[PDB]
Amino acid sequence: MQIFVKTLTGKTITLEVEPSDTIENVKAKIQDKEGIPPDQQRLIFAGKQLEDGRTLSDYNIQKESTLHLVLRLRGG
Amino acid sequence: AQGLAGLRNLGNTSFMNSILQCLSNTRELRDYCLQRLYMRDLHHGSNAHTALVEEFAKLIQTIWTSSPNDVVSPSEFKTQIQRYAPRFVGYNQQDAQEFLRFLLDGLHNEVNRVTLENLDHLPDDEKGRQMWRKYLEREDSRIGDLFVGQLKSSLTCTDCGYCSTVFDPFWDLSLPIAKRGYPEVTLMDCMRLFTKEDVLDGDEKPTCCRCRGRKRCIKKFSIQRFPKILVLHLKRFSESRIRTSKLTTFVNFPLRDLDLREFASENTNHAVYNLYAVSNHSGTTMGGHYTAYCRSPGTGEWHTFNDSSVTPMSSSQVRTSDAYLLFYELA
Ligand SMILES: [Zn+2]
Repeated sequence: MQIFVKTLTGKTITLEVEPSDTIENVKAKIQDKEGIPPDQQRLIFAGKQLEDGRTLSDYNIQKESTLHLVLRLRGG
Repeated sequence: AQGLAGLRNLGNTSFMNSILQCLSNTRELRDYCLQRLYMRDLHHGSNAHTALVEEFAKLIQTIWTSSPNDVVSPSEFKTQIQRYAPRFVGYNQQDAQEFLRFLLDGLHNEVNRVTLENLDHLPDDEKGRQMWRKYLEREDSRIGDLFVGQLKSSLTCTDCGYCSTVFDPFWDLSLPIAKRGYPEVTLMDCMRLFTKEDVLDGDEKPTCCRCRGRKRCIKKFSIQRFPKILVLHLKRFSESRIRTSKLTTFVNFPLRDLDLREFASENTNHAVYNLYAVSNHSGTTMGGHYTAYCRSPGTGEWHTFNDSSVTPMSSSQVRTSDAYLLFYELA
C-alpha cells in the first residue's frame, strides 16, 4: 500500500509499505528518498510519535494516511 | 492563586518546564487538575502509569496555589514521565514538541474513557463523521477533548478524476516554514504550505487503484474538525542531506483573531483562535534552552517562565523568532 509523508519544506513524498513494515523500515524508506538519517527523524501520526520496534499495523495506519516528519530542537 | 511559580531545572530540563508552563496555562486542562476531575477518569487496577496523571495534576495544583517568587521542583513528575517514556530518563537536552506528544499521550491513555468498512456510498462529510466516531470509540478522554481535531486528505487522480479521501486525527499541526514573505513570513503562509495542493508525480506518483497504475495525483489537506486547543509546531529544521541546521526565520503569528476559514473543508464551519502560550527555543538543533511565554487564564497578563524565573512581559514582547510551539484557544 501507499502512505504519504509531509516533509520539512512544503513537499509530500509517497512510500510503498505494508502494514507489517516496522517504523525502522519506514524511516529507511524515507532516508532512501530524503537523505535524512533514521536517528534524526520523528514521525507523527494521530498525535503519536511512531516508535522503533513497532509496525504500521500497531498504529492502525491505513492506506493514504500521512505521517508528519519533524526534526529536533534539543534544549536543556 | 496566580500561577506564577517557577520550575527548577533538574539538569537539562528546560524543555519540560516550558511545556509544563504552557499546559499549566491551558485553562481547561488546568481546571481539570484543580477540580480533581481526573480522579473519576483514572483506571482501576495496579497500573504502572496512574502516578503520571497524579503527579502532573499535583504539580499543576502546586503551581496554582503558589505565592509570588516560589520555585517548585517537578522531580516526582519527571520520575513518572520517564517511566512512561524512557527516552526522558537521565538529563540530556530534548525537543519540546517530542516531549509534549509523549506527555499528552501518556496522560490521555491513563484517563481514556475507553478501557478496552467501505464508505464510498457516503457523502464526504458523513464519511468524516463516521471515521471520527470510530476514532472516539478508541480514543476518548478529557485530554483529547481539548487537543484533537480531524484533517481531511483529498487525493485526486489527474487521469480518471477519482478523489480518494481519508480523515486523519491530529493533536497538533507541524507546519513547514515559507522561505521568505512580503515583507515577512507569516503563520498563515506556513498554514498555506501545510494545506496546499501537493503535486505527486515522478518518484512520488501514487498508484491509482481505479486506473490500476501509477498516476500523477494532487493531494490536499483541509481541516474537517477544529480542536478546542490548536497547537502549531514550526518546522525549524533544514532538509540538508549532510547536517541539519536550525531555521531561525521570523514567523509573524497573531496574538488574536487567527482566522482559519480558508483551511476548513468545503462548506465546513471554521474556527477563530487567540494565542495563550508560546514555547521558545534559543540555540541550535543540538542544544539550547527553552522558555515559555504564557497568558494567565484569569488576568490575561503575559509572563515569561524561564525555569525558576517568572517575570511579567508586555504583549509586544511575545512575538519573536524564537517561537517554536504556538498554543491557540478558541476565540
Ligand atoms: Zn485514476
